[PDB]
Amino acid sequence: TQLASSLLESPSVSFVPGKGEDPQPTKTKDVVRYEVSALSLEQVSNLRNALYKLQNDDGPNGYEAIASFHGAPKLCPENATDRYACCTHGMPVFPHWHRLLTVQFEMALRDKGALLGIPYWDWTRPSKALPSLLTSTDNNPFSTYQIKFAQHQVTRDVQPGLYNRRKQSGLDSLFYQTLETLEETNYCDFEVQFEMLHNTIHALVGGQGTYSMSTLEYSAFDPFFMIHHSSIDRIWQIWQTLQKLRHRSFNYARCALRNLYRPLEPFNYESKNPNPVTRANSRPVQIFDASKFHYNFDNLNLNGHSVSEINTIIENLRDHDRVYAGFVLSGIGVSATANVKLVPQGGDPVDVGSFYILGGDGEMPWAYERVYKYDVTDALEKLGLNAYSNFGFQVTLTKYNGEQLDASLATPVVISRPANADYDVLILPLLEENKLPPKVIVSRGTRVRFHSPVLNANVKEVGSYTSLS
Amino acid sequence: DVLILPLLEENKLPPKVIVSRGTRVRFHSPVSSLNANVKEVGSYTSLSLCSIPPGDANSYDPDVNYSLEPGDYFFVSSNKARCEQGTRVQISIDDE
Amino acid sequence: TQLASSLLESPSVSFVPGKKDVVRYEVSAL
Amino acid sequence: THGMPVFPHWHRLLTVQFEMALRDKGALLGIPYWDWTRPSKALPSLLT
Amino acid sequence: PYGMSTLEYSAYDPIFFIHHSNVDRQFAIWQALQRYRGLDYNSANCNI
Amino acid sequence: GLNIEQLYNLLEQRRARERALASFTLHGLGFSANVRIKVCDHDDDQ
Repeated sequence: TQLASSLLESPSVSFVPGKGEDPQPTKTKDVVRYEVSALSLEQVSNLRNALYKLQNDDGPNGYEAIASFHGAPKLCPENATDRYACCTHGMPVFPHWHRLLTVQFEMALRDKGALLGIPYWDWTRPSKALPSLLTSTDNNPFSTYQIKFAQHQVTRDVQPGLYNRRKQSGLDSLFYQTLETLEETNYCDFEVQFEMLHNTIHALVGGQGTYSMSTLEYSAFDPFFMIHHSSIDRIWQIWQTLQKLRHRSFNYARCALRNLYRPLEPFNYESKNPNPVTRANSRPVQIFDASKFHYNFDNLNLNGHSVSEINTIIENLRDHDRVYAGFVLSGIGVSATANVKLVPQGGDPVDVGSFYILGGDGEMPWAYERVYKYDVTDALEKLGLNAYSNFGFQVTLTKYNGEQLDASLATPVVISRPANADYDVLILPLLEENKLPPKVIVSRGTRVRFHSPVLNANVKEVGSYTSLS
Repeated sequence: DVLILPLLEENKLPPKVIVSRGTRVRFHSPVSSLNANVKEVGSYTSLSLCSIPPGDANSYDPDVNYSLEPGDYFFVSSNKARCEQGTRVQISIDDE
Repeated sequence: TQLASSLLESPSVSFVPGKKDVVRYEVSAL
Repeated sequence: THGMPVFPHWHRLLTVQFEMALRDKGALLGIPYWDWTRPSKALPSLLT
Repeated sequence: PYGMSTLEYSAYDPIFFIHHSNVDRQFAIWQALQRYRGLDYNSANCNI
Repeated sequence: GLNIEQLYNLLEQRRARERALASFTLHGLGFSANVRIKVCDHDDDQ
């Protein structure tokens, strides 16, 4: 049908001459995070002021009140017959709890008055010493705090190896292994090694003294401890932004379905959670976004190496085929460490590296179904033997206090990265020792193989766990 | 439907059960003196080690109805002797 | 006379940016 | 003096002259004051 | 008359779905445009 | 009031600052003299 022209008004003519503005609103009222060694007098004094008055505060949102949720004195749960720890460990929903802790700390800082967010320190770059802002002794509150609860002083045992770090594979060991974690294209399979690396240097900087952050009870009351998790958040977010352009989702995960749909605790409590933001942001589905959180970084480059450098070095290292080991770990209830030593095929032992675990007495028991990948092949190409070789491991386990322990761990497994192939290969050894872990989850399309000394006992998929009985 | 497991002193029940859609879970006690709590762990290593979690967190009271979300629970009785007894009952909730 | 209000639609809102005498204090707030 | 009604006046005078003494050493405030009945746990950190 | 030309019945055909997905992509690229231009995208000063 | 370590920390924290410098190549004209320097907007073209 046609319509009467009175329904639309006659147009108008405009003429813009060719070339050869609008303002800038939204001053971005979000606190921002800078590198620790890129600051000046005004903001360093502001951070010192914020720290001193948060220490001095004894209110519901004081330093002790906000840090009691992590290490001590086990105010978890709300008014029960017995108390455990609210600390979330061993579970792939780990980062959310620490992220909410950090945002609550930043809200406390903003309430105090500091306009600049928490600083972050990078350990990937070589460092001869820890930053002067925290190593200073001329009345520096960052150095140490005297706990009111336990009535003790926190010791500091920095491992000297963090300065003369061994250069494994022509690179820093720590940077190399964090790159090997970043190479993972699957969310939870990445974040398990991610949390492992979170755990690693905790014992390194804790050292030996009991009154140190190495144990979880004394961990929760140090500025370095509370900036470590900010750095962890930074590395998590940069991994997110690297992975989001490789055509692979990051939030969605079927490996930890059950745990994503519970309010975070004790942040869900009303008794001692004054902040409405972290009161109402208990849902892990909505934790991921940061626009509602109002905090952001400035630069994401690491070691002078931008996103493309990692995006190419991933395949640069996948071109060189290499085999690696894998352990399986479970909670023990105390922070400790382990050192692994080789037993090669008719050869002398070769030292490669170590192991580190953070735990507490009030921990909620957990387990790691996913294997932890580790790099034991430096000695392998040192000895020149083939990757598909046969050997053994030995473990020396010791708590950070420096005494022998008894909670041993299961036998290793072997996983190799085929050249030019995205998948890995998982080989299970069939021997006379039943030290292998019971159940394992496997990444997508990973090659499967079975090794035997000959003892050619095959295996059958029975189809039921009841077939065990 | 509802499945009711009494707090039996010994467990002859098959270790694993795969429930159907709409099947609530209830715990019972053959003797009224055996009304103790029952624990949950959620991992096979905890199944084979019986590490008792502190507090009442992840624990169910007998003679109480429960609806459980889709998941696999490796239920163990709160008793430490039940660890060696072997009351590891795996339950897989059906959500179709 | 108070005329109608439908002949005028809803006003919109917009924003544009731009270009001795000692007093002793507590030790807590020090 | 203790136990006599001159206790508060004399102690006020003592506080004033201590403030005057502290004035000598380049400060801006006097003797800090605080409430022990305020909800807290123990003495402030700078004391210990 | 019962096609997708009419606004109400359009949403039934998945062609509407495809079209809206594509126009959403070609709108969201404007966010990257503003990213490069250094302008403001997270807020709109119109009809708040 | 600054000791060796104090002036040290000052020097490392100062090395990171970003500055605008005037570089001078002077020689002396046989008499003491001073130079006053001013900055203006980059308008090289009322």
